[PDB]
Amino acid sequence: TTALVCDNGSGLVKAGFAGDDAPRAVFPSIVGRPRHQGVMVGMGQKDSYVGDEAQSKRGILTLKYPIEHGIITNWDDMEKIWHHTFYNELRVAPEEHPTLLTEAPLNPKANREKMTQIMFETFNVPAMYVAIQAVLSLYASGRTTGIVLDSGDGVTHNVPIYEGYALPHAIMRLDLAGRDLTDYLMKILTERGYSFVTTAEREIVRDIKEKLCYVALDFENEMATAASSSSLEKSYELPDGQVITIGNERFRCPETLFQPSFIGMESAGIHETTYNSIMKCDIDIRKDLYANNVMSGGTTMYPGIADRMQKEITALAPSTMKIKIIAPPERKYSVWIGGSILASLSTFQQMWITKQEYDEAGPSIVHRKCF
Amino acid sequence: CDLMGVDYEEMAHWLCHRKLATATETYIKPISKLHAINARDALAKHIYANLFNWIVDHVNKALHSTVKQHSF
Ligand SMILES: C/C1=C\[C@H](C)C[C@H](C)OC(=O)C[C@H](c2ccc(O)cc2)NC(=O)[C@@H](Cc2c(Br)[nH]c3ccccc23)N(C)C(=O)[C@H](C)NC(=O)[C@@H](C)C1
Ligand SMILES: Nc1ncnc2c1ncn2[C@@H]1O[C@H](COP(=O)(O)OP(=O)(O)O)[C@@H](O)[C@H]1O
Ligand SMILES: [Mg+2]
Repeated sequence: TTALVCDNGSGLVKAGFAGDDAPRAVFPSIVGRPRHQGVMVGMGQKDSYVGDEAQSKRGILTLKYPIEHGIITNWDDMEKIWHHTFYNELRVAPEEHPTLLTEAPLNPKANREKMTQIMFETFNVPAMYVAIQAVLSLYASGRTTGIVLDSGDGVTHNVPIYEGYALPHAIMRLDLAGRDLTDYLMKILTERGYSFVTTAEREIVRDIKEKLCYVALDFENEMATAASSSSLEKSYELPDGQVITIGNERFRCPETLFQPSFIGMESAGIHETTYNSIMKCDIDIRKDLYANNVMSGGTTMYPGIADRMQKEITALAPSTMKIKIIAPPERKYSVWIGGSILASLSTFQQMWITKQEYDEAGPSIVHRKCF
Repeated sequence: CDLMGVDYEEMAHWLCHRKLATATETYIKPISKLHAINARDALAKHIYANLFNWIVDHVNKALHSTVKQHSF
């Protein structure tokens, strides 16, 4: 029986069968409730919506994300999203299939305990495992050595790996995010006179960030260029058909990843945390980490983030030592593709947590087996 | 491409890339020279295996006869 492979996050849910080439169900991970008084009678009013439904209705709804910063922060909505994933959107009963679940490293243990408890008790999944996102990115990109940098909505984290061994002391985690880039985009957009207050407006800001932002190769030169000229300035069409024009700001937004001081944090940007993570590795491997940098997750999709990273690391790293950045176009899905590869492997079939082992040991078993 | 009829640009493009697609989006992805060679050899093996199955289907077309087979 093909195991399910499910990758949760803040932002999109990605789920599908192991051994597939690409995920079968992808939908933004939102639970929505109506906030207006239903006037019509016999409408079929519904307690709450999940996924694409909550996106379509969203003008009527309060949208709540049940995962902030890779932590599940209300378990009822998350359990609704799993219910929708197995029954509505894959249409396959969980009692048939092992399941593989995905988490950001250095999360609280209770998140794994509750997630396994809900899988065994509430869905009766015959076996389950929890993988690290960064590890799975290496399976997807076809390597056994490298420093992974993976940034989605919520968590950003670097995990160095060398010939299949992690280096826990060198793991870095940061809470820069697609989401904090979105809140920064709203707060800067206010400058030009446009105010996006409600959550359904935030979804518009998110779509502006996807379509129009790009990482400036050199920041101050493009700031001067945008001050001098309209040529950089580009415009977008809100759902109601009004147009808005956004300028230098569209490059200003994704640089905060490089300079968190804009949003107000002090911890250095993803380039300098990548370098500092390599430096926390022992001196013999470092050449191979510089030879492989693997990007993952949607927040690394910005045009020019690969070249800006390669340049700024090369500026940090000793001049002889070859720096390479590996940004595959698929990388938004590569954590799922890696989970598919892993779940397909025959050796892994040994390594599932089984329901009997859960009944014997209780939900704490996950810490013992998984990592 | 001349022998097969397929247009040169399409073979030259597809031999050096593969296509992923989710239902909503599709990515054209480059592949290593080793993977290109493995794919070319897999295409040759697949053509030959189907040509063999076809020639056997025609031999069967000559060998069959219409009366219903009671036992063999
Ligand atoms: C359709 C949208 C925007 C607009 C109608 C699109 C047009 C195109 O924007 C403009 O350029 C016009 C104008 C404007 C006025 C003077 C000016 O020197 C520059 C711009 N600014 C406005 O009408 C502001 C004024 C404002 C309120 Br109150 N508090 C705010 C807090 C911060 C900033 C500004 C404001 N305003 C009412 C809005 O944004 C409303 C709330 N916005 C929306 O519903 C969303 C869905 C986007
Ligand atoms: N092409 C793109 N450019 C910039 N940001 C993007 C792009 N595509 C998606 N994003 C943003 O990245 C985040 C989703 O990241 P992703 O890793 O897919 O989420 P998850 O952590 O759930 O897998 C969202 O903030 C989304 O708006
Ligand atoms: Mg992710």
